[PDB]
Amino acid sequence: PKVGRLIYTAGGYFRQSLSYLEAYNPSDGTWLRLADLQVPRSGLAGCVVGGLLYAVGGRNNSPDGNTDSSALDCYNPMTNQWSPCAPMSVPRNRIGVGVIDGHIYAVGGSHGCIHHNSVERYEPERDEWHLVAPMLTRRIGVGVAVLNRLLYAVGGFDGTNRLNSAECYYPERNEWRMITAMNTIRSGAGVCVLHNCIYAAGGYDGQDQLNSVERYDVETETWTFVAPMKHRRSALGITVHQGRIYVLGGYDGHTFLDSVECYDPDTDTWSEVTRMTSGRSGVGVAVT
Amino acid sequence: VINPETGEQIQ
Ligand code: NA
Repeated sequence: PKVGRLIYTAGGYFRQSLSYLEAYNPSDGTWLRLADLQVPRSGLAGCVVGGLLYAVGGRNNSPDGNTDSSALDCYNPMTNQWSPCAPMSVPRNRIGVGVIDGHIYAVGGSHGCIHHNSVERYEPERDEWHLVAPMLTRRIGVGVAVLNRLLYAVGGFDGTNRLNSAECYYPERNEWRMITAMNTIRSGAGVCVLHNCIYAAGGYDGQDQLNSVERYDVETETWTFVAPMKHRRSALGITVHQGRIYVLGGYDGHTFLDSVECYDPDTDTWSEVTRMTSGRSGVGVAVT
Repeated sequence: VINPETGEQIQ
């Protein structure tokens, strides 16, 4: 007939940083091989704006060596072609990304030693990055959600410590306020909004990868736990599709997962729904 | 030589 919306998953890591762009049809159970990244990379972040998929930051961890990426690259699903864009002010391994109003927010990540608390806004219409109010905490492996046109930044790693702290950027006032910390410390968790709530799923607490999932209600300002995920996973991809959450791969201290679970809010149940062609951590994921 | 969190080997 025709084909609807897809969960794109881009780059990642298994033995080395990867180039795989693949897509999943949640309504047919099927997986698409699509154009490889110009450069392989891991701990990048994915987002869509106006039909187009964007691949932000990360690092090429090669057999040869490794480089932290300041690169922004754009995938057009119409042409199956990547094009490069204005690079960021700085390279951002383990970046967090949110989209408010056709604009991309790159928050935190590392340039080797330097753990960032800087933040930059990219305007596709101009093809231009601009620095904005930095966060209060330095954070890499930071979950990033956009709720009621605010950017929430959740957990991460400040260079010394793993955080359960979370803050909130106000685009209109250009300022950051701390919010209720989560029950659990979570570096490299997966974070998104669904039916008006931030969810934090998986992550490394500093000892052990997690399968616990807590959600923020912005009104009651509390972090209630919900159903854990089947598999413990850190450095996982996450997205929302058809009002359900999908978690894609990641690491569990032993092996690189290929599992993808799916959370029905309506019935507070998870369920495994496919595998990825390979097991990989630190993929970037988005829907269009 | 391993990153406990990402599972990436470094050095
Ligand atoms: Na991928």
